[PDB]
Amino acid sequence: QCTVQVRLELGHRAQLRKKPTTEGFTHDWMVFVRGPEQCDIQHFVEKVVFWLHDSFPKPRRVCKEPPYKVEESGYAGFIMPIEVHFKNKEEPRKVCFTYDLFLNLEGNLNHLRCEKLTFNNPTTEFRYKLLRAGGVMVM
Amino acid sequence: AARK
Repeated sequence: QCTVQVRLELGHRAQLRKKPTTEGFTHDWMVFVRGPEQCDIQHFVEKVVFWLHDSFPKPRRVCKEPPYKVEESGYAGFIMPIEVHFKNKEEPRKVCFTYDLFLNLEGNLNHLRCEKLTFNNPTTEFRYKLLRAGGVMVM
Repeated sequence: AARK
């Protein structure tokens, strides 16, 4: 028996444009999923799916390799499902987050959300992937 | 803050 814990960071930044875009978009924002502190999550992460509001074109954005991030311009905040799929050949194959992509009016915004995943009795190949990315076997 |  064996249990592994590994950390992901979800974040975004948002800046109020000095000049809005032609469509009237007031902000530049960027959303990402990364490993903390030098850790590389590509070892166990197969792809990240960012589901953008359907006002955006091709709202289902996919990154299959780092950096796992979406850069965009818009005018309001919105709820953004985020799927992180794993390099696993058994369940669980993905985790889903509900991310609040919010913009403020005062100008500069940075947000960071620290998530912790636990995998119970992973295969030994997947376990190696987890640890190479900064994971932790536990009680 | 604006929302959609």
